[PDB]
Amino acid sequence: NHVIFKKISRDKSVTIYLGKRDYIDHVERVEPVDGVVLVDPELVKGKRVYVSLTCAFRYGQEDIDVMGLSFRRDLYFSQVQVFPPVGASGATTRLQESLIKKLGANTYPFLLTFPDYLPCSVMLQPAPQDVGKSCGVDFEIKAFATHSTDVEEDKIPKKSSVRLLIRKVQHAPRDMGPQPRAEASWQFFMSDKPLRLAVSLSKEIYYHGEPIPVTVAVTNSTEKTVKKIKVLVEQVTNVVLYSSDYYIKTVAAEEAQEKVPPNSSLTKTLTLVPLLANNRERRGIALDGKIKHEDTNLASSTIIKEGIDKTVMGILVSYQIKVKLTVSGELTSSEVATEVPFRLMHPQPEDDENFVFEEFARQNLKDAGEYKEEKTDQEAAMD
Amino acid sequence: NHVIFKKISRDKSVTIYLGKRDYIDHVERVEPVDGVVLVDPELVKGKRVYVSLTCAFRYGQEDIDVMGLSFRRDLYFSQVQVFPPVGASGATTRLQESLIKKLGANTYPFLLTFPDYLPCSVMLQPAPQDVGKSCGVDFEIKAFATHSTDVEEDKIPKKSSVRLLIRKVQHAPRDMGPQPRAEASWQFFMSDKPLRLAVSLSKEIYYHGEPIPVTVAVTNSTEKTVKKIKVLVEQVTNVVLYSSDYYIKTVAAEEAQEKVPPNSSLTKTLTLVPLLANNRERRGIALDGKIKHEDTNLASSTIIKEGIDKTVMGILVSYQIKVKLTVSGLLGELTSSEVATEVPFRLMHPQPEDDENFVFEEFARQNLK
Amino acid sequence: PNHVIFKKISRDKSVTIYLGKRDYIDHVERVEPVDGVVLVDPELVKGKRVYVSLTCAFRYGQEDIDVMGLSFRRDLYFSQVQVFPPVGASGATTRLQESLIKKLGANTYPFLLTFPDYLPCSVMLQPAPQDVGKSCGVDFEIKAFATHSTDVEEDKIPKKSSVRLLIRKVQHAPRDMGPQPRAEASWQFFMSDKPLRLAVSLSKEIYYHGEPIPVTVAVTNSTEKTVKKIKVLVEQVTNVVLYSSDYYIKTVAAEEAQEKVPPNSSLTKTLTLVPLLANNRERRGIALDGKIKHEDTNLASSTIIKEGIDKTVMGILVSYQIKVKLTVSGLELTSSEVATEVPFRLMHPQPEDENFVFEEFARQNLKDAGEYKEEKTDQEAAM
Amino acid sequence: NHVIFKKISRDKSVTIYLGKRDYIDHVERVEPVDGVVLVDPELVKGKRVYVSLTCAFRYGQLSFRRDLYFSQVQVFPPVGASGATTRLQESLIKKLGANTYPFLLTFPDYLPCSVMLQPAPQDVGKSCGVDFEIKAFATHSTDVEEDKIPKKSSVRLLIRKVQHAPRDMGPQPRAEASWQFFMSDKPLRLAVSLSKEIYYHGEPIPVTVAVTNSTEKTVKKIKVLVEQVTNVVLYSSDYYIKTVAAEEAQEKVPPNSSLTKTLTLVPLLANNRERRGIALDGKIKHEDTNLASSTIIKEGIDKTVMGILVSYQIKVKLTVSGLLGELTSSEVATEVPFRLMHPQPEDQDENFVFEEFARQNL
Repeated sequence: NHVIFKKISRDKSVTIYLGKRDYIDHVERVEPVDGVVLVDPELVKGKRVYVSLTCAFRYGQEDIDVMGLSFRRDLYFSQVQVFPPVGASGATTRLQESLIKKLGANTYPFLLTFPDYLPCSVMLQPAPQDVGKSCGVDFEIKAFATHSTDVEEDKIPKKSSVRLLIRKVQHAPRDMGPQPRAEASWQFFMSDKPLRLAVSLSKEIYYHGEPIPVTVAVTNSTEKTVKKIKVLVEQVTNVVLYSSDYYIKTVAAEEAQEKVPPNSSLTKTLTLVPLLANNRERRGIALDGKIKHEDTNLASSTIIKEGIDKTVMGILVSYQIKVKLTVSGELTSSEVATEVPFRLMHPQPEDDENFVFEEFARQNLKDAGEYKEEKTDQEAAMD
Repeated sequence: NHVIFKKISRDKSVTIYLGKRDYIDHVERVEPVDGVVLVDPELVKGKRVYVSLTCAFRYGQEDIDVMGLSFRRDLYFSQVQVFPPVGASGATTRLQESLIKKLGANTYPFLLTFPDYLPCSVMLQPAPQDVGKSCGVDFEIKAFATHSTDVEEDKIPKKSSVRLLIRKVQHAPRDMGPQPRAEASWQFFMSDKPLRLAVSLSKEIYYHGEPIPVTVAVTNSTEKTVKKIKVLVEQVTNVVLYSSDYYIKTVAAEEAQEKVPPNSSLTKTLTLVPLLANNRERRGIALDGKIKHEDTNLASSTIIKEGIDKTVMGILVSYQIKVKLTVSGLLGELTSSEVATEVPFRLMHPQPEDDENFVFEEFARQNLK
Repeated sequence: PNHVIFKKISRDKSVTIYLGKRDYIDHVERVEPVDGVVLVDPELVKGKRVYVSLTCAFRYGQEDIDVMGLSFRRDLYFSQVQVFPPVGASGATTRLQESLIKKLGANTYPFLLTFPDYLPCSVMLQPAPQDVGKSCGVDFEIKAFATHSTDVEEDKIPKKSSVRLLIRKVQHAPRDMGPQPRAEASWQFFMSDKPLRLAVSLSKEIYYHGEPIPVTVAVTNSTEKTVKKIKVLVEQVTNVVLYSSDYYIKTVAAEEAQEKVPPNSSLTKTLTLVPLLANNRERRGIALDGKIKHEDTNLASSTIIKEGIDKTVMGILVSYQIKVKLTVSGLELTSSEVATEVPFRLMHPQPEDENFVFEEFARQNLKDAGEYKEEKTDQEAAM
Repeated sequence: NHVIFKKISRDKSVTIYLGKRDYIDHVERVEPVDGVVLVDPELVKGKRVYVSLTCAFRYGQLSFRRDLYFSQVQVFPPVGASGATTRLQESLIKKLGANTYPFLLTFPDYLPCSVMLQPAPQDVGKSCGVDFEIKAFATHSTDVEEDKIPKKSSVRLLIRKVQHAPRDMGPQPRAEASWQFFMSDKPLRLAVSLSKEIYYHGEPIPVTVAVTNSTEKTVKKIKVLVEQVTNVVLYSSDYYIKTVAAEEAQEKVPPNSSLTKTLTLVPLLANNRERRGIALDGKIKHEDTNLASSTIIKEGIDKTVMGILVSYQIKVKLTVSGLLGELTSSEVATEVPFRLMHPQPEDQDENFVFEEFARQNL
């Protein structure tokens, strides 16, 4: 059976049906949003129904007696008319054809395509120790009814509308070349004797939930002892619209038992799996969704297209392996550190249906840690 | 002259006298309810007379005491005995002492205090297009007689009782929050330029009937014209017991005559006065009383005390200034959203200040005309 | 008739530097090179090398009491020639060098350091109390210094054997510009659907420091409202574009008429403004071409970005605009203010198309500079 | 036993006794000078004996003197009660007998602490200092036209006013610096922290250094100095910056790597063979002489009446491969201020041992 996600307008006049909550960006192209709108023909007499796709970067959170301060930048806007029908969305998909057969004669198709110049779903709420405000890139599918005179007077009533926050999720391209090992080495001279650190990953692209085998090779020709080896996956977040906020957070860690004594060498392989489920604390890190939602993951690596200014991605997300070595003194000791970049995203994608309808409303997590509840949807009693 | 509000029981046995219909909550403290009960000593022979103060949230019906009411939650209950006389039977307040002198020997004082954890008078009856039901927080002063039977069942006849629906009205505290200020900017799709809106209010607390000067600064760096600047006072109502009803309603609105052309800025002050008398439709909005009553106003902002669960307020009322900008060729072309920002403020009654001659009057509130 | 030559001696008297000017002209097409000489005491430079460097650097940050120390430096250009022993590093001579060598004798060696085309001009500011942002600037340092055999190897080039001059790179207009359009704009402010028309026009686009700017203002009032007040300002806009995105906008000239434009009437008025540092006691919070304490210091010229140069390597962007504010009567205990900008450029005039007097390279202090934070004392102390 | 410092006038008529050579300034207040004067009653018949406290700045071998404070009390003939203020005075009067008179001279809050320097050969600038003189002297009159102050009837002690720490200290010193070298896309980042804002003379200073080298160049050397900065602010604007401690890390920082390291420095006069050209709290020849403590300027007091400003800073210098001569002619360095002073102070008839005031030579 195919799970179809539905949401009804407060006034029951407009219901939107979608095939998925999450649309795949696989670099080469992005999955379009094909769905249908069921109208109550009594409540849309003399009305037009449209569906818009909006991608917007936003910045700012409501604080108690702190100056209200928000920024919004629309990165994409598109709109088709769905009722009365005029085939604005062009030729149909199989999904639309089947949904129209299953739902009956008041069901009209819409298709909204994504262009190639957009980021994927990225948002964060700051942790207490972070300066910077809540920011994110939202993707809104909105079905709404207008009257003759309603667009003229900036009154498109909220009770006749229904908005879905879909995710644009980063998957790896269906064709990519075979994978170079991601490796580097450093020589740290200490009294002109080298401490050599090599760090090697099996490959450059890992999938969310995939173990990352980090091989660490310490050749210690110095008089000093490596007392401690820490290996982290760090997420680096650069906000590149409105405010140049910087976050760097550990999303996986192993701190080895190993010492490397003078005039000796040690090779060690640690497996790390960078996962949002690794910390109770879901604030201060780039997510692909809300802290409170169960289906929310770490944000994928930003993929900037040739000729696209990085600033229109809104939030840059990158991942790195950090290796920190604690080297003995005496009476106090030094730490050297190095990074190896890698990219984290979802796997390569794949190549008359029976339908089960379900609320487009993501399940909450039992335990999300501390978060700030955002502004409640203002689609309440407004007349 | 001091106006004293009286109501007599159907059976004439019990009369309650109150100094006011409305008791002041000024955050720091709440005015107690000091009054007296006049008994007919013939009709209360062998009887006990009490006065109760009840605060209750109700949902589904207009009063707390209605047949098959969907939901009642008691927020506070207190009761004192007035007859037979308790101890000294002496007055606590000057008002009681004077009323007892004016009314004679069958007059007994009562004092019922309010605690600090209660909401103020809030109720709404829905408008036709609203889905939720009537709900409210009522404050009942009830004087009633009990008597014994031979079968060991005490009786509280309705004919020996008298109930007054008093208001608990929110007056301002000693202090207020910082000057409310909001800054919002939008970059439209295919624009390189921001539309900037700054909003400030003169202060954080306004009084019912007080003009709110909303100062608006539009910096329009875009190619587009701001065709309209609308300033609203929105009342936000959250029912937080029984049913999660949500109302946002315009209780005042002003449309600037000025447009803001491309590559220009406009600073302007619009004055709004959120008032129940402004709104033909008195349903679908949080009031401090019944629609039919003349003395009824907009509900004051809820003030939640530290450590008190918001749910025992029953109905949360807040106010905000909404400034909405209509931008030429935007809606339908480059967005399907509003261009708007909100600034919270609080609306309540003024701060309070720091042998009398009596005129008696039926407690019943005057109807509107 | 005399040429004034600027000299400075090293603390140890081993090296003296002579320059033709304190200020070198950027006229967009080309930049005046720095031609001077170094007089050495041949006793004190026995077995030594003497070099002269030209450094252009953007710097950010000021010394604050109990506030975390936080500095950024970016070198935008570095060049160095050897001046002693002579090797003709600076190439063939100028007339000035030849004459100075004749006047000063046999221990006098020439240097020539050229400027490239991709640099900003002298721009710096110290913030005013109400400004957030720290001290920042673009400095041009000419430094003559002596090294021993082993001195560059060990990062010890002794300060007592060195001498640094902070020269200015001053923006002049180019010699042969095409004829100039008027800088003009007009706005229609609808008020109850009746137009208030404001036209603002300058005689040309480029004005010289000290040149009167004739601002013509034309108010056509077809509204029911009265223009109560007209303010005309020259505003300096400063954008820091390295390290921190600081923003300054300051009035550097102003005329406010009380004289009114009633309903159904129109008024043209021509005001002269002269944007000058001399207009305010307060020299902080504005882009200068030099230190607050120095008398020869002026307002910074308009930044001139060359095609294909990233604006960020200019360090501090300085622009000028005419601001017109109209106070328009309302319905009322207050009225509305509309404001508009017309950009123009401010720089020094086009350039023109010996007997020597020596003088300390040390700019004269101003009698009254207002409040400033004195910078860290020059580092020419007993080391 | 309590060591009491004494000095007798040439003519043996006046002996001054002090509890200490060094009086504590702990910012909140300054220890008063409580002592006694023993007179030979035969040699002071018809005479008056006074004790003065003088603070003066001097410059030259005298090129310039500026008096910063003067106070004087009468000790003989006895003033009023003639009773002790302090337990020390009361006990000294009991131990020394009936010709012993107490004096108390207070310090105000607006004075510097003991600071002086003699220049090194490489320095221009002359000897200068702030001296504190306790002087007991006799006046007398053989003739109505004048009183006379014979030098043979006087005795002067050069006391130190030593800076001890207050109740509080500033926030943890931290500096961050970054450099983009000409033609490098990539920053060299240096973070420096100290454990705290006030260190005591002889106390190890742990300087934590974090070098983030995102450049293609190697940091070949990390040098950490304690620099003493001296500004003479009366008569002549002499400026001294001198290294009073230095430590060179063994570690290089290669391209595209970071190193966090703590170097421990102890700024001490005993580190420097050369004791000239640096602000001391006393004479070079004296054993008890230390580095001058940080000047502490009080709100509302003009820094010029401190005479000599002394400050301390940590300098961290990074030597970068293929830089000096090729891409810069400048040093790569940052500074972190801190304050250096003596520890916070603490809060049956005592047993006394008398000793010549004169400080022991090295």
